[PDB]
Amino acid sequence: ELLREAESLIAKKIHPQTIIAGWREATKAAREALLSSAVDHGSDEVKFRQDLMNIAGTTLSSKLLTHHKDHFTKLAVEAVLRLKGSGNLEAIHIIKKLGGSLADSYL
Amino acid sequence: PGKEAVAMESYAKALRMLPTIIADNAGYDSADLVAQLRAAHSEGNTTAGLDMREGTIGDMAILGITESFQVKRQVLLSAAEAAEVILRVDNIIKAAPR
Amino acid sequence: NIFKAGADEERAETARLTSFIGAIAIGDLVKSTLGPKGMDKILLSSGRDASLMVTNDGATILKNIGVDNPAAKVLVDMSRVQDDEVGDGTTSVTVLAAELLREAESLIAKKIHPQTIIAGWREATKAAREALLSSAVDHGSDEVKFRQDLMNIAGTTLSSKLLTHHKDHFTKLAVEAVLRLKGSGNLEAIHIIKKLGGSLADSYLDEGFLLDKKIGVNQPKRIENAKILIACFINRQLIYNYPEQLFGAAGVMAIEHADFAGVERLALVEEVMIGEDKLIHFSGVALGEACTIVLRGATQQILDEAERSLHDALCVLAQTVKDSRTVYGGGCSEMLMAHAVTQLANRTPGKEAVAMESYAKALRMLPTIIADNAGYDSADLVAQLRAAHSEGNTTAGLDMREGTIGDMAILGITESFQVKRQVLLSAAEAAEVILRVDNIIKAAPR
Amino acid sequence: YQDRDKPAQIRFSNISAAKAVADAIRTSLGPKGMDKMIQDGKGDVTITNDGATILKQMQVLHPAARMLVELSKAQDIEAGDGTTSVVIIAGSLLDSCTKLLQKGIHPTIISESFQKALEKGIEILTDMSRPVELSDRETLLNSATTSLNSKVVSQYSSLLSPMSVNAVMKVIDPATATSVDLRDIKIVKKLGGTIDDCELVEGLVLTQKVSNSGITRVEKAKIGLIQFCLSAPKTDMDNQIVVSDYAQMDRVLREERAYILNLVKQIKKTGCNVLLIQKSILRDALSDLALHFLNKMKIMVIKDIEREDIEFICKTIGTKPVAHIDQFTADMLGSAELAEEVNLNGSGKLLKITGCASPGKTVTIVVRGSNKLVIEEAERSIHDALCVIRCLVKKRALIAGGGAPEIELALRLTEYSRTLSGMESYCVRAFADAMEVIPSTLAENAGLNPISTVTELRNRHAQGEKTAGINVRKGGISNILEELVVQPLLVSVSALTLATETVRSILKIDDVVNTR
Amino acid sequence: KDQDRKSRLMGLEALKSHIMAAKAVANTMRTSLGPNGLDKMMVDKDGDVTVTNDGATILSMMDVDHQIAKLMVELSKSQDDEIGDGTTGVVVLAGALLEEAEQLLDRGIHPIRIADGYEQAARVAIEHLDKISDSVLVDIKDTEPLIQTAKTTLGSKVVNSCHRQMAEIAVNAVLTVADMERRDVDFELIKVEGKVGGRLEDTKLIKGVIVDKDFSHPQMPKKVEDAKIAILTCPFEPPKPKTKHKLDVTSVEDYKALQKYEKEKFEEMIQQIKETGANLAICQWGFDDEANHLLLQNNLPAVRWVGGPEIELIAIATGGRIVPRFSELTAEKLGFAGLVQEISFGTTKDKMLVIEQCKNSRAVTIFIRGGNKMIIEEAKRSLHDALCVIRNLIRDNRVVYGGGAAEISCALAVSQEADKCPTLEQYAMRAFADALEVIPMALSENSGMNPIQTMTEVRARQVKEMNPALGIDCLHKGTNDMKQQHVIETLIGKKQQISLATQMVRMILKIDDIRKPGES
Amino acid sequence: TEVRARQVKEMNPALGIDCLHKGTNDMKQQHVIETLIGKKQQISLATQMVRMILKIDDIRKPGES
Repeated sequence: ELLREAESLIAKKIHPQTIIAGWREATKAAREALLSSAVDHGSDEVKFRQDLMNIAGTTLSSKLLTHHKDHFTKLAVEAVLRLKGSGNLEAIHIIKKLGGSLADSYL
Repeated sequence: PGKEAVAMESYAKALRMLPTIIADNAGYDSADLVAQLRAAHSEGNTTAGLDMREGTIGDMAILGITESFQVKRQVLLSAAEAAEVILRVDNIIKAAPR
Repeated sequence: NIFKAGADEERAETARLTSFIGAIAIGDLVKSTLGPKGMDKILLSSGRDASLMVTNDGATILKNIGVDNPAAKVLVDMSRVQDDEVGDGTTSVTVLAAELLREAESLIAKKIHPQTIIAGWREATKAAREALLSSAVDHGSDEVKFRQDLMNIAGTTLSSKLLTHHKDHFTKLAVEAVLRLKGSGNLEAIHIIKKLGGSLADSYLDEGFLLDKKIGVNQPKRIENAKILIACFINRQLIYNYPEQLFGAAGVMAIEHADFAGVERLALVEEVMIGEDKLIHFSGVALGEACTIVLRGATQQILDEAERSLHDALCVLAQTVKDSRTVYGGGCSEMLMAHAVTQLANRTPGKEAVAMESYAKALRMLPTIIADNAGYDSADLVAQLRAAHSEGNTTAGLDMREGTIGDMAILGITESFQVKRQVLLSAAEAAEVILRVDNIIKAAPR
Repeated sequence: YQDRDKPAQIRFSNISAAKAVADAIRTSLGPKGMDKMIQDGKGDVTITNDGATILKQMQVLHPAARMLVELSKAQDIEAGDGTTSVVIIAGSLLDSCTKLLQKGIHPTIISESFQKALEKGIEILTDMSRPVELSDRETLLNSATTSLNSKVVSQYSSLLSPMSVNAVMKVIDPATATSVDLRDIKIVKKLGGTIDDCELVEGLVLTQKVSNSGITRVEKAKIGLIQFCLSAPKTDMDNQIVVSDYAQMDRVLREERAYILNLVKQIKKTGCNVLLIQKSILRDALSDLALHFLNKMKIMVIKDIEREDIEFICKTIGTKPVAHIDQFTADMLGSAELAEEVNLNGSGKLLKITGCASPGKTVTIVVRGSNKLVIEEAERSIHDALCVIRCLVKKRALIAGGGAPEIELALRLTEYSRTLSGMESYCVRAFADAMEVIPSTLAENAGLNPISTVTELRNRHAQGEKTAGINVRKGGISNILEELVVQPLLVSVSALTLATETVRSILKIDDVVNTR
Repeated sequence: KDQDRKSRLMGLEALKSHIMAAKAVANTMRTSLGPNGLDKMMVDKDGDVTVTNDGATILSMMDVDHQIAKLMVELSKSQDDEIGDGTTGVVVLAGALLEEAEQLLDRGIHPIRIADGYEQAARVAIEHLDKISDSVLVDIKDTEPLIQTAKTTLGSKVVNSCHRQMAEIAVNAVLTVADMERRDVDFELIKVEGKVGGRLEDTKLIKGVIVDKDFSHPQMPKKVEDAKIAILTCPFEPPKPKTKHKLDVTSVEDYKALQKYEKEKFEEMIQQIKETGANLAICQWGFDDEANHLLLQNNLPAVRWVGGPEIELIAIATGGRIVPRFSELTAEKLGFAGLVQEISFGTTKDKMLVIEQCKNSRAVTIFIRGGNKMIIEEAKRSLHDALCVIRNLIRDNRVVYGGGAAEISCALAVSQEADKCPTLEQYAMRAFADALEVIPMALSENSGMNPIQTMTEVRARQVKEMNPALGIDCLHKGTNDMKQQHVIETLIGKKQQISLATQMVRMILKIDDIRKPGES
Repeated sequence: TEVRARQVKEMNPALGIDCLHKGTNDMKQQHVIETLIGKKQQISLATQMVRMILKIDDIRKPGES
C-alpha cells in the first residue's frame, strides 16, 4: 500500500528520495503515538494474564483451531507462564498424535 | 515542509487501508467503519476499533482485543524499510542465466 | 428497437462518464487562464479565417465556443451568469465545479453514491461559507483604508487583462468613479467613452457625466438652467437642420442621435473636446454623483476590451460599496475554506467524511492551477499554505510577483466577499446538478 | 512524472510552424541572399529575394505562422527596413525556446526573462551607436545613398535621395520634431522622360484630368470635398417617370437641369470655387449636364480621386468630407493660390495647385521616366529613402551592419546573464545565442564559414567595437565603419522590440479553440 | 404484401425480449424514485435542455420506438389523472414483477398462469391496504390537517423553499371550484400560469380568469367594480377587417367625407356601450386614438388585442357570451365580475388583466412568480400532484403510511397467503412479494444506504416490534415510523398503483408476438 | 544559477550545493571536501574518453552468413 501510493506520487513529478524523507519523519510520529497508546502492567498480574489470553485469541484467528479456540488460549498462555525466561521454545515440546477432538489437548 | 506533507499523507493512507481490507474481507461496509474510526480517533476515543463478530465499531479495551507492542512496532518498521528499498531502486540489471 | 434513428440514450454506466467528461473538459479548457500569469488561447471558427483572435479571458472563451453536451451547457450557462451578473469569478466557477466532478468520479469509482456525495458537499459549503464570514474584514470608518481596498480589488479584477500593464492608471479611474458615486451602485450613471488615439495611459475622466455624442451643426456651447426633455431637447432619431434652427431660435439645445443607453442613463443623471470630437458635459445635475471614464486607444478593438474588463471592475467595486466586506485572495480564501472542511471531516458520519475531503481538494486545486500557470512549484507553495493555515496565520497566499508565500494584507491583495461567496455557491450548485443526473436522454433530432 | 495532459504539443506545433517560415526566408538575407522561386496557381512563375514579397506569396494558414507574417508588416510600417531580419530572429528565439521548455521552464518565466534581455539589449545598441545631426543634410544624403546602393537602384540614388532629404526637411522642422508622417509626401510618376527630370512641388500634384471642363484655371480657389454624387434625379426605390407628350419629355430636361443646378447654387453661396468629387463607380459621379453649369460658375472639375489621394489633400489644405449637399458649408473648405492643369512632355496631365495657405506641412514629388519599371523603382527607392530617414528622425543614431549589432548583443548579454539569478540566466543566454543566427546567415550567403565568421567576430567585439562585421562586397570580415555600410538604430531596436513581443505572445498560447 | 424484410420475434425468447424492454424503462426510472431521486437530463429535438426527476415528464419525453415500451408510456396518461406524483411506483413495480417472472418462465410456467397469480396477489395486497389504512377528516370537513399533507408533497420539488404558502391556496382552490361533499373536483376548471420575476412566495389565487393583456389605454379606469362586462369580437370604433383596412383616400374630397362617416361610427358605438349598460368592453382587437379619447370622456375601460382562447375563457369565467357584433348586445350577454384590476410586474409592461369575483367562484387560476422559467415550469407540475393529493383525500380521506411502509406490510400478507394456493400460481404470488419490496429497496438505494439491510431490518421491525407498518427514513431524519415524519400516501393511489401495475404486467404477458413490415 | 551568482555577486570564493538539506551552502562549513588529484583526474579521464569516442567514426564487425 505504501508502494501503491508511491507509484501515484512519482506520476505527480515527486522524487522518490523526497518521499523517503517524509516516510522517515512519519515513522517517528507513528512510533510516538504507539507509546502514548501502549499500556503496560507493572502490577496486577491477573490483568496481565488476562491480556495474554487476548494475544492468543488474536494470533490464533483465521486458523483451523476456531472450533475450540477458547481452549488453546489457556494452553499457550499457561505454557508461557511456566517458562519465565528467554523465548527459546526448544524447552517447550510439541506432540502431534491423532484421535480425539481439539478440546482434548493436554498440557 | 511542502513536498514532504504529501508523502506523509500516503503513509497514513496506507495504514488506514489495513482496517479497510479487514472489513472488506468480512463483508462489511469498509467505507463506513474506517471513516467512523477516523472521526472517532480525531477527537479523543483512542481505544476504538473494529468488531468483526458483531460487524460494527466497539471499544477494544472492553471487548478484550489487543496485540503485542513489539509486534506492531516491527510491522511498522519492516514495512517502511522494505518499501524504502523498492522505492529507492530505479534501474534493474539482469544478468545471463547460468 | 429501443432508441434508433437519431434518438439515443446513455445508460447509467456511460451517462455517468459522459456527464463528467463533458463538464470536466470545459474546466480543463480554461483553467490555464486562471491567475495573473494565465495562458492565452486562440479562437478560430471553422470555414472562415477572419475570426482569428487571441485572449486569456475565461469568460470570453466560454461565450464563443459552442456546446453540444447538455452537462457542459449547464456549467457554461452557470458561468455566463457570473460574468453578466457579478463580472468576476467566471473562470474560478468553471474550474472549481469541474475539479469537484473530477474528484466525484473517483468517489463513485469507490462505490460512493452520488446522493451521499451531495450530502457532504452541502455540509462543507456551510463550513466553507462560515470561514469567509469570520475572516472577512469590513471598513465602515477610515475611508482611506476603504479606498485602498478598492484599489487592490481593482487590480485583481484587471489582472490577466489587456489593461494589466498600466493598471495603476485604471485603478485610479475605476475607483474614482465608484468613489464619486458614494451611494447606489447603479453602473448606468457610470458612462464609458471610447475614442481613438493615444495610449492606454491617456485615459481621461470627467465627473459631470461626459457624453460620447456630438449634437447639431451650430449649437450653443453653454446653457443656464436647462430643462431636460428626452424623447433642452433630446431625441434618439437624428434632428434635421431645419428644426435645429427652430430650436436654435428658441435657445433650446437640440441634442440628436441618442442611443438606448443614452435615454436610459440621462433620465436619472457645456461643450468639451477630448479626442477631436464634440462632447456633452453636464454640471450641477440632480443626483450629480455620476461621472464618466474617458478611454483612449489606437483602434476600437483596444477600446472594446478596455470597456469589458473595466466594466467588470465597476461591477465588483459597486458590489464592494454595497458590501464592504473583503477577503484575501491569492489562495488564502480558497485554502482557509478547505481547512474548515477538513476540520468538519473530524466530526461527521462515515461516507460524508470521504466526500467532504474531496470538496477541500477541489478548493486547493485553485491555487495549484494559479501556481502551475505561473511556472512555480505548485506542490511546494500549496502544501506550504496548508501548514501555514493549519497553525494560525489566516493571511498566507501566493505571491505571483516573487514566486513565494507572503501575507496578502501586506502585499495588498484582496477580493470582495460576495464574489468569493457566489463563486463557492454557484460552483457547488452547478456540480450538485451533474451528480443528480444519471441518464441523458436524446430524442430523434429534426 | 506522468504528464497525462499534454498542452505542450501546441507549443511545439506553433514553434515548428513559426520556425518553418523563418527557415525558408533565411537564405534570402543580405545582398548575396539566394533567390527563391514562387509559382502562382495560374501557372506564372517569378524569382525574387525580397523577404517581404515572399511572405505575402506564401499563403500562410497556421495562426502562429501568421503572427510572423503580420510581424514583418509591423516592421515595414515602423522602420521600413530589416523586414527579413525580424522573422529570422523570431524563428531562432522560438527554436531556442524548444530547448528551454524541455528543461522544465515555464513560458511565463521565459517570457519575462526575454523582456529583461530586450531592456538590456536596447541599452547595448544605443550605447555603441553613432549620434548624428538631423539638420545636417550631408549625413542624410550619404546615409541614404550608400544604403540605396545596397537597394536595387545603385546609379540613380544620388538624384532621388536628396529629393527625399529636402522633402522631409521642408515639411519637418529639422532637429525639433521627433515624429514624421510619410503620407504627407505624395509621389506621382508618369511614363516618358528620365529620372533626372523631377520637381519637389510645395503644393500638391494629382494624376487625373479635369476634362471635359473648359475652365483649366481657378485663382484663389476655396477647395471643397463633396462625396454625394451630383446628377439628375435618381431614386433607388421602385419609381416611374411620367411623360404625357414631347413637351413633358423636354420639360423633364428643364427640370433635370434644375436639380443639378439647385445643388450647385448652394455650393456657389459658400464661395467653393473648386470641388473634389470622390471616385465612384456604382453610379454616375458627374453627368454631362453638370459640366456646363460648373463651367458657368467657373468651378474646376476634380473627380475620380482616391480616398488616400484625398487623405493627402485633407491634411494639406484642411478639407473635411461632406456626405450631403445640405451639410455643405464654408467652414469645411481648404484654400489655393493658383489652380491649373499642366501638360508637359513627360510629366503628363498633372493637376498642379500651389499656395495652399493653410496649417499644414506637405510636399509632392513629380517623376519622369521612359518605361513603367524605370519610374516604378524610382518610387520604390524614394520610400526606402524616406523610411530610413524616418528612422533617423525618431532615433538620431547609426549602427554598423553585417550582423555586428547581433554579436555585441550576444556577447554582452552572455556577460549580463552571469550576474543574473534564477531561470533568467539560461533564458537570457538562449536569447544571446539566438542573435548569432543573423551574422552566420550573412556569412553563409557570402561563401564564408558560418561558425568561424561569428566565432572570429565575437573575439573582435570583445577586444574591439561594433565596427567589426561581415562585408559581402569584399567577401570577408572587414571594418564596416570604413566601408560605410551602416543602418539606423530604429531598425535593430524595433526588430528586437517587435520580435520579442511576438515570441512572448506565441509563448503565452496554451491552446487554440475552434469556434463557430 | 411487404412480407420481405418483415421484422418478427416469437416464442419464449420474445417474452424474455419484451421483459428486457420493460426492465430498461424500469431500471431507468427506479433511480428517480423518492425525494432523493436522481434527475434526468433531457435533450430536446430543437436544442432545448431541461432537468427534472418527475416520472410522468420522463415518460412523456422518452422517445422509445419499441412497442412494449410505448404501452408502458401509455399507462402514464391513465395514472397521472389519479395519483400524479408516483408514476414511478407503477413502472418500477411493473418492471420488478416482470423480472421475477423471468425466473418462473425458466421453471416452465405459462405466462397466463403468472398473470393469474399476480391478479390474485393484488387482491390480497389491495385487501390488506384497506385494513391498515387510517383516516384524517372522517365525518367532519376540516382544513387544518389537509393543508399539512400538501406541504410535504411540494417539499420533494425545487419549490421546497416556499412549500408552506402554496398548500393553503391549493385547499381554497379545490374547495372553491368544488365542494368536498360533492366529491367532484375537475382539473379543467383549474388553470395555472406565471411569469418570470419575483419569488415563489408571491403565488396568489385569482377567483376567475387572468390573461396577459393590457387595457386599451393607461388613462383608463384601473378598477371596474360593477359586474357589467361586454365581450365583443370588434372594437367600438369604425368596423375594420381582421388583417388590413386599406382605405382609399384619393384627395381631400374623400377625407372630409369619410372622416365624418368614420367619426360618426366613433361616437355611435362608443355611446352604445352605456346604452346596453356595459362598463367594461373587452375586444379582440385594439382601439384607435380617437376611440380611447372618447372612452376616457365616458369613463369606459376596454381591453385590447385579447387572444383567441383568452376570449373564450373570459366568457366562461365571467358568465357572459362571445358577442359577434355590437348589434347583438343585450343585458344577458354581459359578463359578471366583482373587480377588474391591471397588475404590472415591477418594470415589465405585461399588465395582465385580473378579473376578480370578490366572492366564492367555480373556476380559479393560479399565478406563479419566480426568477426562472424552468423552475416555474416544474413549479406548475408541483401543484398538479398536490391537486391530486387533495382530490384523492377528498374522494377518500383514508390513507396508508408511505415511505415504503405499505409495500413491506403487503409483502408479508402476500407471502403467507401464497401457502394457501395449491397451484402453479403460488410461485407468482411469492414473486409478487419480492416485487413489492423493490419500491422501498429503491428508496434506500437512492439515498445512499445498504438496500437489503435496510429492507429486512424494517421487515422484522414490522413483525416483531409492532403491528403498525413502518417506513424507510430516506430523508435521513431521526428514525423510522414515518407516521411521526408525517409521510402518508393515499389509499386510492396505492390501490391504483398495484392495479395499473398488474394490468401492465398482464398486457405484456399475454402478448407473445410482434409483427411489423419493413421498408421494401 | 543561484549558486553560480553567489560565486560572483555574493562572494568570490567558491560555494557548493546543499544536497543533504543542511543549513545552507558553503560546503567549507559543512566539511565536504574532495581531493585535488581527484578532480584533476576526473575531468581529465572524462575528456580523454570524449576524444577517444569523437575520433571513432566506423565500427566494423563481420556478420554470420
